[PDB]
Amino acid sequence: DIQMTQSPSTLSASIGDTVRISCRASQSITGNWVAWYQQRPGKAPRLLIYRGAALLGGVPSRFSGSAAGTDFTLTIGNLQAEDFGTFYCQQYDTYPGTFGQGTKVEV
Amino acid sequence: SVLTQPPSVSAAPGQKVTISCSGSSSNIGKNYVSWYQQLPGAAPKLLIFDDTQRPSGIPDRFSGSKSGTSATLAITGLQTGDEADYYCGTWDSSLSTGQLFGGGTKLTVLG
Amino acid sequence: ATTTLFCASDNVWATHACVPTDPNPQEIVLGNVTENFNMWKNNMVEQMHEDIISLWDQSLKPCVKLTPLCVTEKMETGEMKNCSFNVTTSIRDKIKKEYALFYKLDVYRLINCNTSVITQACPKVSFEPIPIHYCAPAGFAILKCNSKTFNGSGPCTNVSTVQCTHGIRPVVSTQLLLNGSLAEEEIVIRSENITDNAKTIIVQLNEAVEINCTRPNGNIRQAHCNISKARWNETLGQIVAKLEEQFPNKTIIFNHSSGGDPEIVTHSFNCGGEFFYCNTTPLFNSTWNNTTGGEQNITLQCRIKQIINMWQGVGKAMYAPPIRGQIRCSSNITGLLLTRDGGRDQNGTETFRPGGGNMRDNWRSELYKYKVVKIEPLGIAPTACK
Amino acid sequence: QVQVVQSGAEVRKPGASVKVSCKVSGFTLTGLSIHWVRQAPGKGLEWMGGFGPEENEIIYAQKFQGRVSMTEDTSTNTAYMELSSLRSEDTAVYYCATGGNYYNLWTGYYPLAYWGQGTLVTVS
Amino acid sequence: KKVVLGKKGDTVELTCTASQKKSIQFHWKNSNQIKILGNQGSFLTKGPSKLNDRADSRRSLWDQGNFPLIIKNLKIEDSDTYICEVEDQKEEVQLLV
Amino acid sequence: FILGFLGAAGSTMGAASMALTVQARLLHMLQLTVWGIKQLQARVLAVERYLRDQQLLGIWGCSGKIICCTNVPWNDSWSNKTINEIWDNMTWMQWEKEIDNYTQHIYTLLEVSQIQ
Amino acid sequence: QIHLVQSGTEVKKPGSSVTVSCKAYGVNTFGLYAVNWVRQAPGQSLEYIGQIWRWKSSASHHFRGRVLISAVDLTGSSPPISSLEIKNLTSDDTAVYFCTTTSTYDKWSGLHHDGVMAFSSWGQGTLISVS
Ligand SMILES: *[C@@H]1O[C@H](CO)[C@@H](O[C@@H]2O[C@H](CO)[C@@H](O[C@@H]3O[C@H](CO[C@H]4O[C@H](CO[C@H]5O[C@H](CO)[C@@H](O)[C@H](O)[C@@H]5O)[C@@H](O)[C@H](O[C@H]5O[C@H](CO)[C@@H](O)[C@H](O)[C@@H]5O)[C@@H]4O)[C@@H](O)[C@H](O[C@H]4O[C@H](CO)[C@@H](O)[C@H](O)[C@@H]4O[C@H]4O[C@H](CO)[C@@H](O)[C@H](O)[C@@H]4O[C@H]4O[C@H](CO)[C@@H](O)[C@H](O)[C@@H]4O)[C@@H]3O)[C@H](O)[C@H]2NC(C)=O)[C@H](O)[C@H]1NC(C)=O
Ligand SMILES: *[C@@H]1O[C@H](CO)[C@@H](O[C@@H]2O[C@H](CO)[C@@H](O[C@@H]3O[C@H](CO)[C@@H](O)[C@H](O[C@H]4O[C@H](CO)[C@@H](O)[C@H](O)[C@@H]4O[C@H]4O[C@H](CO)[C@@H](O)[C@H](O)[C@@H]4O)[C@@H]3O)[C@H](O)[C@H]2NC(C)=O)[C@H](O)[C@H]1NC(C)=O
Ligand SMILES: *[C@@H]1O[C@H](CO)[C@@H](O[C@@H]2O[C@H](CO)[C@@H](O[C@@H]3O[C@H](CO[C@H]4O[C@H](CO)[C@@H](O)[C@H](O)[C@@H]4O)[C@@H](O)[C@H](O[C@H]4O[C@H](CO)[C@@H](O)[C@H](O)[C@@H]4O)[C@@H]3O)[C@H](O)[C@H]2NC(C)=O)[C@H](O)[C@H]1NC(C)=O
Ligand SMILES: *[C@@H]1O[C@H](CO)[C@@H](O[C@@H]2O[C@H](CO)[C@@H](O[C@@H]3O[C@H](CO)[C@@H](O)[C@H](O)[C@@H]3O)[C@H](O)[C@H]2NC(C)=O)[C@H](O)[C@H]1NC(C)=O
Ligand SMILES: *[C@@H]1O[C@H](CO)[C@@H](O[C@@H]2O[C@H](CO)[C@@H](O)[C@H](O)[C@H]2NC(C)=O)[C@H](O)[C@H]1NC(C)=O
Ligand SMILES: *[C@@H]1O[C@H](CO)[C@@H](O[C@@H]2O[C@H](CO)[C@@H](O)[C@H](O)[C@H]2NC(C)=O)[C@H](O)[C@H]1NC(C)=O
Ligand SMILES: *[C@@H]1O[C@H](CO)[C@@H](O[C@@H]2O[C@H](CO)[C@@H](O)[C@H](O)[C@H]2NC(C)=O)[C@H](O)[C@H]1NC(C)=O
Ligand SMILES: *[C@@H]1O[C@H](CO)[C@@H](O[C@@H]2O[C@H](CO)[C@@H](O)[C@H](O)[C@H]2NC(C)=O)[C@H](O)[C@H]1NC(C)=O
Ligand SMILES: *[C@@H]1O[C@H](CO)[C@@H](O[C@@H]2O[C@H](CO)[C@@H](O)[C@H](O)[C@H]2NC(C)=O)[C@H](O)[C@H]1NC(C)=O
Ligand SMILES: *[C@@H]1O[C@H](CO)[C@@H](O)[C@H](O)[C@H]1NC(C)=O
Ligand SMILES: *[C@@H]1O[C@H](CO)[C@@H](O)[C@H](O)[C@H]1NC(C)=O
Ligand SMILES: *[C@@H]1O[C@H](CO)[C@@H](O)[C@H](O)[C@H]1NC(C)=O
Ligand SMILES: *[C@@H]1O[C@H](CO)[C@@H](O)[C@H](O)[C@H]1NC(C)=O
Ligand SMILES: *[C@@H]1O[C@H](CO)[C@@H](O)[C@H](O)[C@H]1NC(C)=O
Ligand SMILES: *[C@@H]1O[C@H](CO)[C@@H](O)[C@H](O)[C@H]1NC(C)=O
Ligand SMILES: *[C@@H]1O[C@H](CO)[C@@H](O)[C@H](O)[C@H]1NC(C)=O
Ligand SMILES: *[C@@H]1O[C@H](CO)[C@@H](O)[C@H](O)[C@H]1NC(C)=O
Ligand SMILES: *[C@@H]1O[C@H](CO)[C@@H](O)[C@H](O)[C@H]1NC(C)=O
Repeated sequence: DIQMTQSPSTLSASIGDTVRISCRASQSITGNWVAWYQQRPGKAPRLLIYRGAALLGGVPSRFSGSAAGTDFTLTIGNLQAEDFGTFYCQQYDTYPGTFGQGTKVEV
Repeated sequence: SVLTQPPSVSAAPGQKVTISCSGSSSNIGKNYVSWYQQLPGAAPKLLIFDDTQRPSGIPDRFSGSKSGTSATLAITGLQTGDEADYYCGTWDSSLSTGQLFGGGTKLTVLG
Repeated sequence: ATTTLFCASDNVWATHACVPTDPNPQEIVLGNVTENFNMWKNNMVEQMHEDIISLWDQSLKPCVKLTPLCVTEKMETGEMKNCSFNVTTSIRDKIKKEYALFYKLDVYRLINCNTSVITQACPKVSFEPIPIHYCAPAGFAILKCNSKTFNGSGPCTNVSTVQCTHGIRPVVSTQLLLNGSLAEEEIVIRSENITDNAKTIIVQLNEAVEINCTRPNGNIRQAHCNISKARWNETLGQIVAKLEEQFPNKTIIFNHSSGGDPEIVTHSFNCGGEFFYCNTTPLFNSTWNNTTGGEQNITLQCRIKQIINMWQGVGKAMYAPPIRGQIRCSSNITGLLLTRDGGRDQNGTETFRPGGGNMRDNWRSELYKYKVVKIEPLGIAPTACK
Repeated sequence: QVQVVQSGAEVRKPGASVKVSCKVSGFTLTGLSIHWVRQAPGKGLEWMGGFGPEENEIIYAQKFQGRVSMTEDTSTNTAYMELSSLRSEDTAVYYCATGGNYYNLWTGYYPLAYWGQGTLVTVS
Repeated sequence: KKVVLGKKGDTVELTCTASQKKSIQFHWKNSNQIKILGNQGSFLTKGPSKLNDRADSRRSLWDQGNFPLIIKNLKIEDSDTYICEVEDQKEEVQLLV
Repeated sequence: FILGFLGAAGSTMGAASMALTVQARLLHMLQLTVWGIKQLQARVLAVERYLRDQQLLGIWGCSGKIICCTNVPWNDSWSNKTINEIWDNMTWMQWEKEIDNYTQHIYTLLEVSQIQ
Repeated sequence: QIHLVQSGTEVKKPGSSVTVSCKAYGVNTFGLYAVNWVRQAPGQSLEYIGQIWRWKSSASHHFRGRVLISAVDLTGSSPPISSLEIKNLTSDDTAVYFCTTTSTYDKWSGLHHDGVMAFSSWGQGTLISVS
């Protein structure tokens, strides 16, 4: 496949942080075939962001991201009390892709 | 198709009196009831339409209502001014074909 | 992208609005493409619906049009919001302050409605639905499936490309489809959503069943249809055969339209300037385990009514006084607009009453394959180059 | 304000016809807005004809099967009720009754806001 | 998620709302998935139910997006939840005695 | 004559170029004036759309040419792929699914190199 | 809206088979929608399993032959239901299973790249353990 690596694997953050999470790729993903997922403990790991720079309608307007060839940046803006989620980054370039490792945020 | 209403209506003039129009579900238990006023000899007019709405001449002197399968009309206390005939009138939605009118109301006062 | 798409094939509307024919055939067969087709989310439907609105208020003008006029008489007193705003009671100008403070609508926000009545002319205008080849504008394409078991949704592999559509005729008909195009291989059953029992199941036939309404006498406004029995038994048999080999797995029961406004209870169609409302009870009786009503010459008593409910908008309309002579209205029964009343646990059976009344649904059967697509001929490739 | 004025008094024979006119002044005529109601002296009102939720018939109330005809001329703003074959209790009072300009769209149950004066047809 | 009470026999009102101002196709249902009404373009059906005659909808509000429902001759046999579907608004209104 | 721009869709890109070469080498009453002018209106509209895209190519120095060699080098993040997969493993659908934000940026850079 | 709901939560003996059922409310059909399958070890990262893109059932290539998928279109009283056939129950297939849906409708969405997809909505998962 094409190996992904989420970093940093664990951080902690106060309420109202701009948490910037990188997700490295072994190859260079041109076309930005990466997605960002959120999973809270016990529930369904819903999708946050498809194609790197496109926000889903059901996700609020506080999440974003960008591309750096082999790196991909997820950005929380104005971290609220409900978005304390273990994050994931899918590469969906080649068949089949794999996900990240996690970022279990605390305070 | 029948619209049973009491013919003889006699009471003291001035004490808010009521009469009903009784029918069936295809006649009155489905739709609006229109109270018509006919002077004894003159051409008729209407009193109350859609059970709450009134034309410019009447409005505040009477009160009409729809209670299940029977209507209700009441005078708010006049004397000998609207002592006349009244007729409940509605359309029949069954193929008992059309618009119907009440039998007879003889509203008179004590005098 | 979705655009305005013009008309037509071969003295009021089509002279002013439409173009002449094209020397068909004009098709381009594509190879290893798989274009995703959905019929129930098309935007050729609304353009065509408004286009037939543009037809029948210029070709068959009613003498009087009685339309709603629901307005928010003087004053814009409702304002942004709140409560304690009056208006109405005695005539239309007495007081009646209302209490709210969030709003929800009076007579959400308020509207006092009205009835605009309009009188239009009335020449005794003839009518005939001409075929309308809907031709795509410059720099656009109309994609088209070819498989005969096409369920509307799903992907089609044999995708062709036309420049302009096939023969389409403006036939408004509740309760039944008239003068439609049939299927090549076999009958098809659809929905927008099966198990939802509220979307108009369209059935499109492969046997060109015919229908004959005529006006004989001794009465002025009496007419009747005749349909061939033992064509109708075969048609209902293969319809219930399809519905039992796919979706149930239950017992069948047919019935008539169970009430409402009477343009759905009767098979309604316009023909020659006459609005036939024909009774459609004896057609629907095929209570059939899968294994007294005039059994050969089945007669549909049919009234001519001329104070009609508009399908065009909401409201009624009155036309010219009726005709004196006799009118032939031979047509093709091509489909069915059926609904369900799914249930109920003891049954076991399913009551399968018909529906209809939408006229956009009667275009989704003739806007059957088609999808509007926009070409873009510009591409960028990294070659050597020299 | 609309005024409705009926025809004059008209004396006929048993088996004749009657054409009651109805002048309307105050709005423009539709083709539905006028019902026709008979009253006999000695009993209540009775609906001769008018329109409702069946979508052509100015409906004839189950005793007018071959002798009545009701046609409404919208250009002259005048209605014209006709009744032939006058019988023993066709000696009554006619009324050209009319609903006003209020929420009409549906025309099944709308009542009769405006009225004539009452014409008298006697059978001698 | 509303609860409305009418005693017996009288009229009662239920509302869907729609913010499109077109009189689009919509439907009312009971709790056990039997229809009561249905728009078909700009017409009116009724539901093959125990409420064929007594169910009613005022029509002129449909252009405004106001989708009403008037039920008449209420009694004990109407105490169940009625549900809009217009586009997705699967509401739940309830009637009681 | 713009109908057959898409007959080689689904196939790969070099076969589509050969198909482009092949398909380009291969091609008294009021009723008279009513059914006559709409043909001319469709002809003039097709001619003006074709000429519109002709000057749209002409601003890049590509007027008339189906295949023209422009002068803008890469960014290496614009589909760093070997030429064999470029011309034999991917159709047009994958690639105009892949680089749209990049094709806006290529539009800008081709204009900037076209003026100088 | 999509309110994708699976069946109940089980526990298994080794060396057997199981069909996991995922019901799909709010779905037109599996022609415009594709069903992808994910698993999750209790304490690891998520793991792809399979696809029903355009009715072509296939698991992945590191995981062939054991677990293969079927799918049922909406029929009469049934919503569309995707079912998952798992053979040869080992000790470390103990996991929470997930079914997903995606929109196949337009080509130019970006949620799909020739059957390699981002996952639009999500079920609730079923845990399978080993006694
Ligand atoms: C409008 O029209 C379009 C087109 O006209 C419609 O599209 C059609 O829709 C129908 C839906 O009814 C589709 O049928 C289903 O197809 C899927 C896909 O099947 C593919 O994958 C299977 C995988 O098999 C694996 O193993 C085999 C070896 O065993 C291996 O060879 C294979 O590679 C793979 O590894 C294949 O079996 C299958 O092959 C089929 O196609 C061949 C042609 O290519 C043909 O020659 C074969 O004979 C075979 O038929 C294909 O590659 C199927 O999964 C599905 O099958 C289920 O449903 C049918 C009927 O419902 C039933 O008979 C089957 O047994 C199976 O049912 C199981 O799954 C159900 C899921 O709901 C489950 O509920 C059942 O209980 C049952 O489960 C039992 O068995 C499983 C193991 O299978 C076990 O785990 C359980 O515990 C239990 O014991 C249907 O066949 C059409 O394919 C599709 N056509 C097209 C062109 O798209 C569209 O739907 C229409 N729309 C509307 C609204 O009407
Ligand atoms: C489905 O498609 C079929 C096929 O097109 C449609 O069937 C056609 O229906 C139309 C109208 O129903 C019909 O046209 C009539 O044909 C008659 C016989 O050929 C003509 O005699 C008739 O002309 C008369 O009517 C016109 C309108 O009033 C007049 O302008 C004309 O001068 C004629 O009027 C004289 O005759 C009548 C006869 O009673 C008399 O009352 C008048 O006073 C006057 O003396 C029409 O041209 C087509 O012929 C039908 N086509 C076929 C092949 O049968 C069908 O209608 C479609 N279904 C739907 C629902 O639209
Ligand atoms: C085609 O037509 C079918 C007809 O059935 C539609 O199916 C309905 O779809 C809706 C939503 O799409 C379903 O509503 C949802 O049901 C979920 C499952 O609960 C049902 O099942 C359990 C167990 O089987 C029952 O105990 C329960 O009573 C339900 O019957 C619920 O989980 C959902 O609730 C969640 O969302 C709502 C908001 O909608 C929240 O308020 C809740 O708190 C909760 O978070 C939801 O209610 C409905 O159940 C389906 N019908 C049937 C009969 O099952 C398709 O949607 C339709 N598709 C299209 C494309 O038109
Ligand atoms: C076809 O539709 C008609 C209505 O258009 C259905 O008729 C109605 O059927 C119901 C159920 O049988 C009747 O309700 C109840 O019937 C029982 C029968 O024992 C009776 O005891 C009750 O008093 C009550 O009437 C309803 O009356 C009846 N209405 C009419 C006008 O006939 C008919 O059932 C449908 N066809 C099929 C096969 O279901
Ligand atoms: C380039 O930027 C565009 C923004 O126009 C991105 O493409 C679209 O992003 C929007 C989000 O606002 C989505 O709704 C659209 O679906 C996207 N377009 C398509 C065709 O899918 C795009 O993601 C960016 N590309 C990068 C950063 O590589
Ligand atoms: C795909 O569709 C085309 C039509 O667009 C089919 O071509 C027709 O085939 C029949 C019989 O084979 C001929 O009678 C027609 O003249 C053909 N029409 C055209 C325009 O070529 C084609 O057969 C279909 N192919 C498949 C595999 O379904
Ligand atoms: C269409 O014809 C049928 C056949 O009579 C009518 O349906 C009912 O039929 C039964 C006999 O099974 C009669 O007892 C009823 O009187 C008929 N009418 C009703 C209202 O139940 C049906 O009414 C006719 N429809 C129209 C619009 O005329
Ligand atoms: C249905 O009824 C019509 C009218 O009775 C039948 O049509 C007749 O067919 C005979 C056959 O020789 C002709 O002679 C008549 O002139 C036809 N009359 C009309 C008005 O068309 C028709 O055949 C009947 N259908 C069936 C199946 O018997
Ligand atoms: C617009 O609507 C208003 C309010 O309904 C109409 O004013 C009158 O409203 C009262 C309410 O009881 C009716 O009784 C009157 O009949 C209505 N007017 C008349 C003259 O009939 C107002 O007339 C409407 N304007 C129209 C119809 O154009
Ligand atoms: C489609 O692909 C098949 C094999 O994959 C090939 O034989 C055929 O020529 C192709 N057709 C086109 C139009 O590319
Ligand atoms: C309907 O009329 C056509 C015209 O002649 C005839 O061919 C057909 O057999 C008729 N159908 C029936 C059922 O009478
Ligand atoms: C239809 O024909 C079959 C014979 O194939 C017969 O058994 C059945 O009773 C017929 N049904 C009707 C409704 O005529
Ligand atoms: C199909 O329907 C029949 C009758 O409704 C029923 O007996 C049978 O079990 C059904 N088949 C399945 C697989 O449910
Ligand atoms: C079936 O419908 C026909 C009308 O075509 C009617 O004459 C017959 O009595 C019905 N049969 C039953 C069993 O209801
Ligand atoms: C259909 O056949 C079954 C027996 O297989 C029987 O129980 C049922 O009553 C039959 N249907 C009808 C409507 O009689
Ligand atoms: C329709 O069928 C009836 C019954 O046979 C017949 O009397 C009538 O003439 C037919 N009408 C036509 C136009 O075929
Ligand atoms: C009705 O269908 C038959 C079946 O071939 C056809 O010959 C006839 O022309 C059709 N009638 C029309 C299109 O008016
Ligand atoms: C991708 O780009 C890097 C540097 O930009 C280059 O070294 C590498 O060879 C490229 N990949 C291929 C397959 O040429």
